[PDB]
Amino acid sequence: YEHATTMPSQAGISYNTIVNRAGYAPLPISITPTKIKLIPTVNLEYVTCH
Amino acid sequence: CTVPLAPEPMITFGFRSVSLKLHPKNPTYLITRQLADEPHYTHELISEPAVRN
Amino acid sequence: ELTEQGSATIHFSTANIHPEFRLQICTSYVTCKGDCHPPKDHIVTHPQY
Repeated sequence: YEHATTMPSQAGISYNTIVNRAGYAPLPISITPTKIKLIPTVNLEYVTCH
Repeated sequence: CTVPLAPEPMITFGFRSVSLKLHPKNPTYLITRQLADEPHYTHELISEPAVRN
Repeated sequence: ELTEQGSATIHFSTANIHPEFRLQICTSYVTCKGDCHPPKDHIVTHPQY
């Protein structure tokens, strides 16, 4: 059963929802994001010092 | 006599449709027919991986 | 089987999206009214009831 939703990009806060199939019992879905990284593609050119 | 046994087909369901992924080890007949007054049967020899809708 | 003041549960099968039928129970007719919903499977492995 294809179910699409949307979650805000904010850590710590639990995000709750359910899935209502039209003649069955509602299926609850919970997603709590903990740590959301962002890792760029990093390319060393040179180092320097004294 | 001991006869071989083909791999399990991978059946995907749709609205009034059945798809079949078929990976045979050695050549294998797929024989289908409808359970109505016109059976429309299909006797085919499948030797390669093939999808049949 | 009927008790004195209990409630009897039956199972039925339908094609109706708004089924409504008179249920005969041994003398009398009771009206059963509701709204059915589409099932979850496209292709099943038993014939139609």
